[PDB]
Amino acid sequence: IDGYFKIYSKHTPINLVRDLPQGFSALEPLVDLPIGINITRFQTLLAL
Amino acid sequence: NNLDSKVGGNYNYRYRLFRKSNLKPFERDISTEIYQAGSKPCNGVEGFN
Ligand SMILES: *[C@@H]1O[C@H](CO)[C@@H](O[C@@H]2O[C@H](CO)[C@@H](O)[C@H](O)[C@H]2NC(C)=O)[C@H](O)[C@H]1NC(C)=O
Repeated sequence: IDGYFKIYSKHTPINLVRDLPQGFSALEPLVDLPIGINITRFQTLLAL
Repeated sequence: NNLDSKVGGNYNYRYRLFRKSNLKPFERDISTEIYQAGSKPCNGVEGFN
């Protein structure tokens, strides 16, 4: 937002089958950074 | 002036003179590229309008 950057997150255990779960849970803020750049795209990074 | 100014003029200081529109609040623009003032596009280093 307008010269600011933020993260929020949560983690939980569930035993479903193959999809995102039928319940309610909420994210706390983690970190904030004054990055101030145009941002238009993103990509996730995963190991082998 | 008693720090910055030079008898030839201190041209190490510059500003933006041409832009498509007014920039955003606390939004800076680091561009050197040629501005097109004419209806004609402009390509390469210089041209009319
Ligand atoms: C941040 O960058 C984007 C992309 O370079 C800018 O949006 C572009 O603006 C020009 C001029 O209107 C258009 O020709 C492009 O098609 C736009 N592209 C996209 C992806 O939107 C945007 O204006 C920039 N933001 C700031 C504040 O400078």
